[PDB]
Amino acid sequence: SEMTPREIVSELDKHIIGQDNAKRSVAIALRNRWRRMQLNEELRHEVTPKNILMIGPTGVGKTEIARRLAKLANAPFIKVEATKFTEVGYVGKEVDSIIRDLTDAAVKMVRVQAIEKNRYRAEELAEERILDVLIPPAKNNWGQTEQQQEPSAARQAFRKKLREGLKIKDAMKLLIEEEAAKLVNPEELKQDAIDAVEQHGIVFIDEIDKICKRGESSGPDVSREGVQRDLLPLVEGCTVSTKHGMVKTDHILFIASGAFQIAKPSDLIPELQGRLPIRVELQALTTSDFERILTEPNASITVQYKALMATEGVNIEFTDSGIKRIAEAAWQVNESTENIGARRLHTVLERLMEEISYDASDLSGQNITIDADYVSKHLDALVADEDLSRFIL
Amino acid sequence: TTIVSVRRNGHVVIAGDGQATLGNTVMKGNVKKVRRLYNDKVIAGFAGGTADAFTLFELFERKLEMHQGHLVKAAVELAKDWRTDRMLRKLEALLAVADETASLIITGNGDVVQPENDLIAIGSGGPYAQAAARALLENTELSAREIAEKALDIAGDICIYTNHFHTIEELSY
Repeated sequence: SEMTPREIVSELDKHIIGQDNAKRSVAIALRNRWRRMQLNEELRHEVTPKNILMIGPTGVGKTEIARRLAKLANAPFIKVEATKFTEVGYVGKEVDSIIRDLTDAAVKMVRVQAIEKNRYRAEELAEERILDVLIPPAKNNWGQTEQQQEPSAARQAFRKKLREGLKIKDAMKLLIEEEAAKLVNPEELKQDAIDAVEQHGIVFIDEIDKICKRGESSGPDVSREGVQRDLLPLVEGCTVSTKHGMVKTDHILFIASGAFQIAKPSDLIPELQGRLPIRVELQALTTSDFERILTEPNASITVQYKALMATEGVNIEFTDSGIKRIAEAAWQVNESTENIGARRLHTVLERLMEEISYDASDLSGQNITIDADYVSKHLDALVADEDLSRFIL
Repeated sequence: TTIVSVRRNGHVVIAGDGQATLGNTVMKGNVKKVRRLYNDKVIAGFAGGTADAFTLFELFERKLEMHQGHLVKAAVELAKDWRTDRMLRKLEALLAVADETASLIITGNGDVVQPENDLIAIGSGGPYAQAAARALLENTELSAREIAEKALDIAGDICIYTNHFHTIEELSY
């Protein structure tokens, strides 16, 4: 009982501005995994993941989308740079590491995921180990069967007196790291992860375009295309040797991403083109786009900053003109120097807030207001001095 | 072309013409050969590739970056990578940069030279500019700009490869 595409897109909208097509795309991928489980044994083998290739400029949403998708599916996720492997012509590393690295992270998850879904029970039983070294009326019976039976009486007021109140606390934590372990099953835990990898794995391959042709030279194209060749089995369906078991890449979902300014998806090796059935483009972000990014996402950077500052007992407020001013800056720098997409926001927002971020603890209890005035005072000069821009922003 | 740098009292200028030639015909007539660099704290001129300059001026402005701003050292380091890297070694151009401190000339040969009276006159018209520049500086109270300009004009009338389109930059201190 998974979410529908529109449902998936929605959730994605909660974190990413624009890039609707990419969302619908990455959304159909997810839905199809549900769709597949709903078929007969025969078909379940024939239907493979509809791998996607995102086409677009830097920092405009590609990775975030893939990352949020995985999160939403609670699927193990892993990002990987394609060119990493062209290096293998010296030493580099082998592609199988992708599934291996994926599994390791797929484990770190199943672990933290299961251990956390236990740290509460272990603490309660923990006190039942401490509330046992303070009143031990164990065994069967002791007094009455009804009224006198319940031994809680003094014990109850005893545990409460301890909870809110060697060393109990020092003792419990020790019991926590003794009961929790004494409750985990590392056998199925090892296979738990594998099943994940195999049924919900999401591999993100960045720089796919950097692995393409170009009348460049024999040597380089040979190194590049090789990474493509080495990728085939992963994407066509094979078995990988995992430090924790054997994994079948057969249903892992692959989301490749490329600029394709220099190279075209048609330069990709034929076998690969076949296994990247979905093509989607992402647009460059607009100043307007920026303004939304700064605030709309539900854990937007601006929200984070406000929160971080609250920590210090300082109330921050972003004026609309302030936000607009921040956005323009990022855009201005990106156009005057090098366009790095939304990333520019973080640098700008961060330089802008330095003075406060430092003085924060001292303005404890104040009401600071970052309005268009403030912004301009702090960023205009820098934004203008190009050379200074390439260093500070 | 003709670039003319002069330094009188609290100012120092770099003026040049805008003629671009090819063979025996004028390619362009308003080429901007002088510009400002390093937060407009440095003024410079170039004789050559309208783009080679672009690459050079930048790296130069990259030296003034993490070298405090010592014009001289920055120039010494610039010419050093210019005389080295194939990339840089490829491009040809005469570099003339001044600043509050002192003005100087950089070349592909990895040469950092500074004329006697911080008077620079590079390009096919350099000599003519110099002769006129000195005559004035010698027998006149005219400003750093008035000489570099009048000097540049004079060159422009003698030199078949330089015109009267000017691009002047100045520095006061």
